[PDB]
Amino acid sequence: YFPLRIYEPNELPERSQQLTSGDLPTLYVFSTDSDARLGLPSFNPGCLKWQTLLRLANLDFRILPSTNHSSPTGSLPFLLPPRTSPTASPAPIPASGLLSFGHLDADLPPRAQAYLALITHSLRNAWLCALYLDPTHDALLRRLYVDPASSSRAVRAALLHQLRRAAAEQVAVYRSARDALDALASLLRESETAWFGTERPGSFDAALFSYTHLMVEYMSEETGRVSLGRMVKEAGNGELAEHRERMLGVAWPEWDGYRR
Amino acid sequence: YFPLRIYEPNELPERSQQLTSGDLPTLYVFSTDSDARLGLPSFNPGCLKWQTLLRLANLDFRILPSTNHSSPTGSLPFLLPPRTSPTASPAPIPASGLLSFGHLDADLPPRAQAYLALITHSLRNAWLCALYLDPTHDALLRRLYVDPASSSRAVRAALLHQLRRAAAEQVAVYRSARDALDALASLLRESETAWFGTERPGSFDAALFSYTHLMVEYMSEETGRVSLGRMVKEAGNGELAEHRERMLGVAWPEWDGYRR
Amino acid sequence: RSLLDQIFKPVLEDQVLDRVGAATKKLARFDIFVKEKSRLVFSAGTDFGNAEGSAYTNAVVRNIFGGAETLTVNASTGTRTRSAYNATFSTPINGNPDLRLSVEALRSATQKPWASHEEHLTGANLRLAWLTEKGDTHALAYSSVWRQLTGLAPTASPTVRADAGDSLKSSLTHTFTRDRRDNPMLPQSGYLFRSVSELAGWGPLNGDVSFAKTEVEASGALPVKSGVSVGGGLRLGVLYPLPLGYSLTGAAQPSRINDRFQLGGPNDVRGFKIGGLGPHDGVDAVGGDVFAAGSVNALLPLPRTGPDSPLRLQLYANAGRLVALNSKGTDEGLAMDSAAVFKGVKSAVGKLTNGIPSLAAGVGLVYAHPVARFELNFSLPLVLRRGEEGRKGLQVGVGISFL
Amino acid sequence: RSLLDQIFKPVLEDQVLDRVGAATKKLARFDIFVKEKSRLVFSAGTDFGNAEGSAYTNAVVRNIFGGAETLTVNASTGTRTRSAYNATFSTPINGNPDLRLSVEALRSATQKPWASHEEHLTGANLRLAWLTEKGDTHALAYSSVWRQLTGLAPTASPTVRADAGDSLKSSLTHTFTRDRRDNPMLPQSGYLFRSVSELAGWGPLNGDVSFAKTEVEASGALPVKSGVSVGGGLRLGVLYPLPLGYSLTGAAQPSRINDRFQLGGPNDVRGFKIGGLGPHDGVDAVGGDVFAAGSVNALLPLPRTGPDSPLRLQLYANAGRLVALNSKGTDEGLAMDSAAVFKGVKSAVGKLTNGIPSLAAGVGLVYAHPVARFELNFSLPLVLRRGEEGRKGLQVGVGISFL
Repeated sequence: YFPLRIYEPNELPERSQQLTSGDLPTLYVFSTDSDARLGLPSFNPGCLKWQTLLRLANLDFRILPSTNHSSPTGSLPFLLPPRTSPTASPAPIPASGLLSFGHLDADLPPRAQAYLALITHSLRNAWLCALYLDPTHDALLRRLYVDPASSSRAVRAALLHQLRRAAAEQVAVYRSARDALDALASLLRESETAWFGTERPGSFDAALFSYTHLMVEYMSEETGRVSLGRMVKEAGNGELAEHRERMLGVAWPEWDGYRR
Repeated sequence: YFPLRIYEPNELPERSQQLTSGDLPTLYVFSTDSDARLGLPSFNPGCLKWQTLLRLANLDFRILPSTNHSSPTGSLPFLLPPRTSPTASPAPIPASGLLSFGHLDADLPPRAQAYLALITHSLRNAWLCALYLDPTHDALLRRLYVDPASSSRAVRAALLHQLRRAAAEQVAVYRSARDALDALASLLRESETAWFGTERPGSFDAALFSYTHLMVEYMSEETGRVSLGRMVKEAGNGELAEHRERMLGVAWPEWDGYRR
Repeated sequence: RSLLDQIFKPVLEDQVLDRVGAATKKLARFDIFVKEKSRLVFSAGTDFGNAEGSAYTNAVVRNIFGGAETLTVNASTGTRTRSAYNATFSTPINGNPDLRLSVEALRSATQKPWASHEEHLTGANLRLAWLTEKGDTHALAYSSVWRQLTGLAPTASPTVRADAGDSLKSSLTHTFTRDRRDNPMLPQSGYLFRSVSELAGWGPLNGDVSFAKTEVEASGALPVKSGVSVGGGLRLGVLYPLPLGYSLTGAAQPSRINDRFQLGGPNDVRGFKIGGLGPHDGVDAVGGDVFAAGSVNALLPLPRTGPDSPLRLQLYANAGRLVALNSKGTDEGLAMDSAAVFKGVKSAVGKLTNGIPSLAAGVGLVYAHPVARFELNFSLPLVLRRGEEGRKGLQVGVGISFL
Repeated sequence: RSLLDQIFKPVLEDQVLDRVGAATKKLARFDIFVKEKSRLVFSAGTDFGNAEGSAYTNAVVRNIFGGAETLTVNASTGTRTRSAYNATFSTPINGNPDLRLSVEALRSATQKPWASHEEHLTGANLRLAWLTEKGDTHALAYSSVWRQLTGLAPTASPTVRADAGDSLKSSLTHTFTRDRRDNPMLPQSGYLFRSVSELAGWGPLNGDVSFAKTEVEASGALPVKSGVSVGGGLRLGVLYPLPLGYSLTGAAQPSRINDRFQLGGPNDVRGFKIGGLGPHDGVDAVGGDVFAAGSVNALLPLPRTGPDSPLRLQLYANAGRLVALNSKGTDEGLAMDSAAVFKGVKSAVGKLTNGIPSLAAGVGLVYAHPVARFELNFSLPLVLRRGEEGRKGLQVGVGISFL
């Protein structure tokens, strides 16, 4: 009742002035700032899925790397709407509501419901072991999840461990991934519609591209136990290889740089 | 300022009406109520000393048994002056001020100062061991210090123990008492004044009567290690025996009942 | 399982009927809560480092076989001997959580400033906390204690210097309660009643002391929702000595200072020192045998605010008269035959009738917290018997039982 | 023995002269007190019995070799990870109790409601608490910490959702004090001065963040024994970013929300929410870089009573202006060269000069306890910049530092 004057709210600091103002919705993903400027796909599959989904929906946005603590839930890939009032912002959108913000999330025959459990529950594991557990790939995990975290060797050993432990319990398995990529290769050789039954790729093709792509880019290192980079291109007659290239001509029809 | 009326203070209860009103000063000692009516000597020497002193000073009073918690200091034998106002009483007198309340407490030659350390420090011990430690005298200690305490065999075992422990640490020794009573017997055979140098018995004769008497009454049980009841009457030519009888003709010249 | 089966079957054996609420109350009575209540607790506030270790401790065990409970406390301070036995135990009896039982072996040093001494209890007891269905509670007890007095540090009295020994006091109480009160701390429209009648030493109940203490109570309230809430209060009490062996006539040793009523303080009769209104001996407050009490109250509600948060006003006018038992009759150390002691109390109750007893008066500010009751009164004692130590300032009162 | 011999000999080597009082003060400074101070202490408030053990702990060790001391705390609650490292250490250095030293390895969860997140410190530091003879204190530090933000539970902001990573911040402070104050809690006629200037990441001091925070202070008092005791107060502050490697020109990454000043609350500027007067983002209080402060005070003494017990009145008129550092200049993610950031603060200080900053006003009731200072004020914020969350009711203030 008493406060006498009102004096033009006080001009948020330089960090938030530069980062989170924007004009378009700024999706948060796991990425390196080198790719942020170019909108290139993420390196974590659980987020590249949603990113490929959105960019299929022809919605434009800007990717912006974050750190998985900054999220309304535990999981990262949440979208933020633009800034409408320079001192007050809208609410976040978790991963569950991006495709709310048709044919993408549609009911499929139970067969198509079945194979998706293969990818979510078997291919996901072979990824963790080949990345977070196999010591030969202690190099690539470093350049992705700890190297841009804090940059102080006293700290990096803490996060690098916190990941490997909290990821080991969540999962030998290499064989279960071997035949799985021969299964899907058969599911593709019987569709004849350039996708898994539908003319426009839906939520299943994007869920598979989430793994067929990363394992090609970051796991094709030839040095037994042939790395998953070759299994993806050798399963069947290479129908998983060509699928991505036919997929990576719709989501990002203007970018080159795949194939290692 | 406000309290309107004043109404005749409220008539102290029956216990204190019967016990602690009195007319004469009521000295507190260790005793049994059977002797309280007759003013007979106490059974604890550390109090019989002061009692014999006072009754030598020709001061009249009434003995009254107590329990050694009721005392301004730890030690019991304190005297209480009479009641002058039925609701307010004077202050107690500890053991240090009774003979303040001439020849009794007078400076003696250092020789007489020497032997008194014998009695206070050697005869005192032989008393404790022969009473509080020797199991043959577990009967007499019972009838004195625990039997009139609470009269419940669940309790008596507690006090009886609390005494023996707190008395054992304060002190074999039987020999040191043997020759000591031959020492004093010589100190008496050289005085020729019926006392230890003085015509009227002073603080030394009363300090010795404190032990020469009790050990005769309560320790003359014949069943080696002849009890102290015989040592007192056999030391020298019995000059400690006759001394008490010559002493017990001044303090209580009208009572019979000594000699067991 | 049977613990709950025996109470489920009477419900299962029978428009619609709602008999399950009583079952829910039965379940809640067990103090075992349908999710959980807890498991054991603990603490050791263990100081150290000097002549004092101070050796704190605590423990709770909220279950052993299904419904039995325990406890423990300790302070082996190194200055006080110990409080090392304050352990309890609890168990329902053959079916219901009402007919509780218990065992405790207490040991403490109940310091008493008003009578300048201390007490050293080392006893053990045994309860039976039957709660009748209508709200009426009951109980029993059998508490053989030790009850030593050893704190006579300053000039105390030539009275509290006659009671320094020991005792047993194998009592057997019988509590009671008829609680219709609407709020346990703030009596607005409820009711109350009590009785604590114990028989200390007689016949089979052995020991040294011997009496039969009979304390009664009452209360009231009547709001004439204006929380006017007129008050009330009343108490009584009698300490009748008794012989020691299986009889009613014969010897009778009069009361001690351990077994006598003390009537005063911020919790019983506002407007007096923590111990007042007694057969005082100089500065020290010796209790009396027979006594009564009283009160009237107002408990005004804060006007122009309504029956809001518990805080209210208070306008009391207490009373009190704690006589002692003299004999002054048939004038043997301490041995009054049944004929004499009877004609003592019969006359030591006449002093209760005659005379305007005492009358405190004042105002206060009640704060009826859920677990306690804060008062912060201000009183002015009108009538007095000489040497009762009235008080006039701020009368800070805290506790659970008031008048 | 030599510990005291080295200070006895300068006294022994010399009507009468009284040079021993300084020796007594030296002895008292050791915190080792001539009878004793103490030996070790302890506690374990160890709960148990559920998904939480709560694992309290404590410890003190008031001597090891003669003057060295330690400490320890812990709460392994089972819900929070732990606070299991809060251990310290102390020791004089080569002769005197002034030039103290220390080591600590803290770990805590400094919860922040005003900015809806939390912090997880896991650092260790190293002090040097030189106390000059005249009363002027000094210090240093080197505190490599970890400083994680993970509490973004509710809708916080799109600002506090850009600062959720980690940091090192290998700082090096330098405290100060010139305390001439007559009563540490109640400034009546004394004085004050401070400085907390730290250099966070630069050259040898490595890590990720890089700045040089420079907080100043002042105070006053002047009773014109009428305890009129006119008041005073003033503060400042600057957060200047810096490059990362052994230079002064080049890259400079701007401030985070972990290193910025927050100006408000019952302890700094009365009359505002615990965090106010900032570059606010909706509901969440983001701190600003440059700021200033102020105050005036009255501290009236209770009239017709005199300079009695510490309690006094209080009539304050605060101020405050916490701007943030914008650039709006030479328009590379976050990399401002030295030329730009300089012309930023140089202009981001002009916003401090212009405009009536803010002006609280009210009355209060000080209670200058020996160890603390209770306020219980009541204020009314006159001037405001939109969205600063003024407050008007009862302004409950407690602590040691006020204005």
